[PDB]
Amino acid sequence: QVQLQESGPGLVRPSQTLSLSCTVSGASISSGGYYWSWIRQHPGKGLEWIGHIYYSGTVYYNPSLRSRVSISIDNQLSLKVASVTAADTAVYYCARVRVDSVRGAGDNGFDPWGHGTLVTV
Amino acid sequence: AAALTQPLSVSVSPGQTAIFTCSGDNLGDKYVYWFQQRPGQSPALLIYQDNKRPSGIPERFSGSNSGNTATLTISGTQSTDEADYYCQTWDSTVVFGGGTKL
Amino acid sequence: AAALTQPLSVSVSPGQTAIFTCSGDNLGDKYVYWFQQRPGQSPALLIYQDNKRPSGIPERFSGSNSGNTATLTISGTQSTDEADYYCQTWDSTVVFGGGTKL
Amino acid sequence: VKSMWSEGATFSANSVTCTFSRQFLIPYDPEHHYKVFSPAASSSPIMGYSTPWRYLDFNALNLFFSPLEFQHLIENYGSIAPDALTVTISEIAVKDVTDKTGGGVQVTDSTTGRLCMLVDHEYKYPYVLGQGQDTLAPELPIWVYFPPQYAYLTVGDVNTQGISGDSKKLASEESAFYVLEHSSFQLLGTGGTATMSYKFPPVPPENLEGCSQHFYEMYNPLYGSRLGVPDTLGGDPKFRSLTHEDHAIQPQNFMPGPLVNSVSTLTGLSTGTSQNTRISLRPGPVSQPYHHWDTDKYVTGINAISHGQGVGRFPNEKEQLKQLQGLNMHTYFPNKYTDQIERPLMVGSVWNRRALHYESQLWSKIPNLDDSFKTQFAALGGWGLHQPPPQIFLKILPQSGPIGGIKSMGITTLVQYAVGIMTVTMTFKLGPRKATGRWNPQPGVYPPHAAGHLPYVLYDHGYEKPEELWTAKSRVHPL
Amino acid sequence: YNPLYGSRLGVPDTLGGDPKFRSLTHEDHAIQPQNFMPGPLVNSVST
Amino acid sequence: LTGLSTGTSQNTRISLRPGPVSQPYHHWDTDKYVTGINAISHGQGVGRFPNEKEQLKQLQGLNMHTYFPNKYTDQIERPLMVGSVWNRRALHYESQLWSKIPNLDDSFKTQFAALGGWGLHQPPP
Amino acid sequence: VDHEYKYPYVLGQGQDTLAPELPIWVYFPPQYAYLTVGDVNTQGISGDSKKLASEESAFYVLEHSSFQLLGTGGTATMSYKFPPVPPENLEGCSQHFYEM
Amino acid sequence: HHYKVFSPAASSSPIMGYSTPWRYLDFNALNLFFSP
Amino acid sequence: LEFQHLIENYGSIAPDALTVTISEIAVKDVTDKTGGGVQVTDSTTGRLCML
Amino acid sequence: KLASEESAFYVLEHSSFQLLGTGGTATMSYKFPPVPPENLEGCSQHFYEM
Amino acid sequence: PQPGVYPPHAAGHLPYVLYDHGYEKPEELWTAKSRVHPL
Repeated sequence: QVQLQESGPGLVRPSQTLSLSCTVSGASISSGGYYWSWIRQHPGKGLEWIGHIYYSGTVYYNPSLRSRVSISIDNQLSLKVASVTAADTAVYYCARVRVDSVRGAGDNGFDPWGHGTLVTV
Repeated sequence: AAALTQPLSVSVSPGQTAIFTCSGDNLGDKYVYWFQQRPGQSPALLIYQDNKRPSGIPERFSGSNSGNTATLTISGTQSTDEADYYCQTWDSTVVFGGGTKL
Repeated sequence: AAALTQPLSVSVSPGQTAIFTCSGDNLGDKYVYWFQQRPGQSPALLIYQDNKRPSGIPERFSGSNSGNTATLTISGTQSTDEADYYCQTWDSTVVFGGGTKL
Repeated sequence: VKSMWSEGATFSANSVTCTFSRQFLIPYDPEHHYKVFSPAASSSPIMGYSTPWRYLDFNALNLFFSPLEFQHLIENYGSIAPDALTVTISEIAVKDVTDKTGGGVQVTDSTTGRLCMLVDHEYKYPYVLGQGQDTLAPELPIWVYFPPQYAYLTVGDVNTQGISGDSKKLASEESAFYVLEHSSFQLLGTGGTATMSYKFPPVPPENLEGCSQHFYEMYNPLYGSRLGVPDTLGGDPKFRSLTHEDHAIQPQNFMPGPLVNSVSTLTGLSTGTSQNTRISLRPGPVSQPYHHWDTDKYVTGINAISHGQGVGRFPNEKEQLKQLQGLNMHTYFPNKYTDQIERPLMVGSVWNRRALHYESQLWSKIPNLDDSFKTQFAALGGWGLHQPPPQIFLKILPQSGPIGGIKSMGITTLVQYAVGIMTVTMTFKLGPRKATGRWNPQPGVYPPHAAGHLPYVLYDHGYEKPEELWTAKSRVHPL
Repeated sequence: YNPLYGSRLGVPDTLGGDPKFRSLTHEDHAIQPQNFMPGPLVNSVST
Repeated sequence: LTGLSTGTSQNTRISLRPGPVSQPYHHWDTDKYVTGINAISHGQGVGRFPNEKEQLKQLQGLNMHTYFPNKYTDQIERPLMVGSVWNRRALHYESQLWSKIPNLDDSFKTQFAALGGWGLHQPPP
Repeated sequence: VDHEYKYPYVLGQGQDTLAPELPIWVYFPPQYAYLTVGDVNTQGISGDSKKLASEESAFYVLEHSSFQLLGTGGTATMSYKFPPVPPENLEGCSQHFYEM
Repeated sequence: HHYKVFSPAASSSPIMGYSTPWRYLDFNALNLFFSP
Repeated sequence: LEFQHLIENYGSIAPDALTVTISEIAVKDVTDKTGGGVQVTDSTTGRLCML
Repeated sequence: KLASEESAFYVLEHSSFQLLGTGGTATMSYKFPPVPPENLEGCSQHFYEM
Repeated sequence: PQPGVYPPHAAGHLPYVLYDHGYEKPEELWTAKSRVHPL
């Protein structure tokens, strides 16, 4: 089994760098083809996707939140969303997708999720 | 497609089915994934690749994907399926749906 | 196919029909056999080769096999048809179904 | 006129003509775009283009030869080199789906749809055929080929835009956008046929025969040596002569070949910047083994490729462990001993090759940049040549109705797909087997297995390939 | 190579006598196996 | 002693004794004769070595180090260095004529063997 | 005469049986022998290895051939023709290559 | 006129040979064709 | 690329010939699936008046 | 009975295949060897009473 | 692949080859039916 545990800093309102981390238990992350996503969910609204990253540095982002967030890997799965003048606090999940074969359409979905952390802003 | 359409909420009784709609442009030639999010918990991969179910998901969930829509059919809904169901595709990044509140 | 799908139970009243589903991959190009197991007794061959009935089985049982499913239709269910109905095929060994509890 | 599905090899004392046939399927593209990329690496990123075309990749050797025909190839001949190649696209049945809306799919047949076929005889478009990727052909002639989508990488201009370190290769003046619809296009409707007819350059053979002699032991085991070997060092040499027992200090007139990072058990051996850019040169050069059999077990190397499965499917290079190569082979220098793992080129040298096997490539491509050495034989198996067999690109067409005058009625790409048959023939100039006045029965030619699980045969998708690769050097030369 | 489609061959994961090779996806660009090496760079440095 | 040598850890160690053909093993420096580790004696002992004065001239010789300004690193091995010229070890009155290039493939350069001589595919039978 | 190169070639390795240097002495030609590749075992007490015969090992009996039987007074020839080989340039240099 | 394989039996890759009852001849060197 | 090759190599331009070929024509008809809406078969009797 | 080295897996798709579409025709044209006849006539005499 | 053609032996003692009158023949005879017909 593979489980994903998060790390929540708490709450900072006046525009500081929101830092998170997701240590993966059960299997290492530099062991093959698996994306590592960061997914939001507003309380009372649908899910929202920030971006995912491969272990070799390549990272896809959301086009709406492109110039604010930053995913990184030091076997930690960090997230460094800044410019929090818009009060988005919602919820931060971690999720893993198996990398598809043809690169065109997604062959797999987010089967192992994290437990979820509640950030406040 | 790049913007998935999904209604607000559905109403059901025990002993019947509840079929939802996940509209989208050219969604028949795409993969749609369903996620079961019980309240207070993370979502779980309910139905993947429009027909299949994993081992942790019971054999009462089934879906479809035809034309410009993708449905999720629950056969014999129990008193534990009151959960937000989201449809998710891949229009080259990731596209999440709105969510049918059950 | 090698794994037959069948729901848990169905609910019916006297004076109508109760149609079950025996799902399966490429079940249209296969033979499906239905078995009537009253409680406390062995099963009996209800409907064989998707349409036919033996002499011991009355003429109110009939089935079908089209596409990826095979149905069993009871015409005018009486107060003695409350029995587990199993669908059975041959995917080169034998494949038994789950059973619709009536 | 007769329409035939051709398959089978015909041997001679000269060349063998081996043809195969598969059923291909040009699937669909709901968008005929070009779809650049958006990689956006963060640590030199990549930059590509996704063409809406389908090429086909018949590169490997296990398609032209049946296992019986490969066994007949190994036990009878002593060389192999290709000299001709024709690719015929047989009967085409481009058809259209009508979307039964309650059934879902109903496939009629279309006589007005076509299949755009382009052959790149001028090498105008980038060549992605010979790199060893998981879309080649079915190994058995009963399965259906799905040909891969065409795409390529270019060179752009690396920027740094983001928050922390986000790089992205944007388009430069050197970047290129090859639209394949600026070409000649055999349009190739229903029932049409088309050919390619390539002719291979003169390539050196692959010598499917081992050696019954070590290269460093080619002397008379008696009689000693006419020359001498030092005894004392430090300015007063005092050389002594040799007897017949001096085998570890016998003077050789030819050195062994290079062993640049041959070790045993990430990135392997790798060039690049400081510690993290580090692109991999994974399966070594062609002069090195990455799997053989030492006295107890199988040694497997850092620089190995798996060819499947995991545990791995590696070719047993027993003909490199013989002639002074191998994995843990250090070289020693008496400099004021220095254990080195790298061995240099050493002007007179012989290193025979990494052996070809049943599933190896045939060509890759030597890149258009100049001053190659030696590059007559590529890694991952195969030859590798300037002007390789050209790529056959296969789009279908975007038939784009209906409209109604103003409206965007229907789907406007309606839906179409094309099935067909590709019959690929290739002739291999075989050389005669080398002579031996041997008197011993040579070892038999059978693919390696362990116990119970036999090689290529159906079992209770059924058909299973062996654990080790079926190499091609099993008869002796005699050097 | 084709930027899609991965690679037919494998790359090691564990070392020390028990290899346990794994396959590749299309994102494995830094460990893609090349059939031709680069040329020599005998004392290429900067100032 | 074994000279320069390949092989396993420290004791298998077969010798590649008279170097490649691109190297001298005996010449004359300013005072004496320098005689090398990788030399063969051709008789006698004290030895009978060919005086390779035409390799000491063109930037070869025995104690010839190469230097690199990497952040100098004294190296004794010099690489092939894509544009290069190294003329040969000279033939003499008692040298060989051919040896044999072995039947294993991909030779470089092997047109001239060590111990003197040419060395050729299909030698005199 | 082994024109087909069927048997292993042990001629050009530099061993102490070539010919007399002066034409008055008598040549004693050497005995033919060769090394092969076998299969290394380890049988003994401490560490004794021994290369036994394998399937790749070969036993070239030379009496499976054509044999000019060549009695008393007989003559026999070989007549080899050398391949095109590069010359040996028996001339030095009056100039350093780095000083040109 | 035997063939007389070998019995080296090294102890530390040994050798393995065959001793043919034949005589070859080795005119390899240069000092035989040329007088001084 | 061809316009760049035109500018950097020549010093004048003037047209002198023009042919317009209307290639393979596939006049087809929609059958109005009434529940799907549109189903396009192919028509061999329909034509395309070209003047 | 598992597969041995003498066991064989004849895939019939390694052959020449008249593909033979709609309306097509194909022939075989075998020629029998010289075989002894079947003599469709009994006997009016016992062989031991001749 | 048809089965390979090699004379039968058991272990270590190889077929026709000289050993330390030397030359030894295998334990079983080398029969001639080793490829298949296919009947």
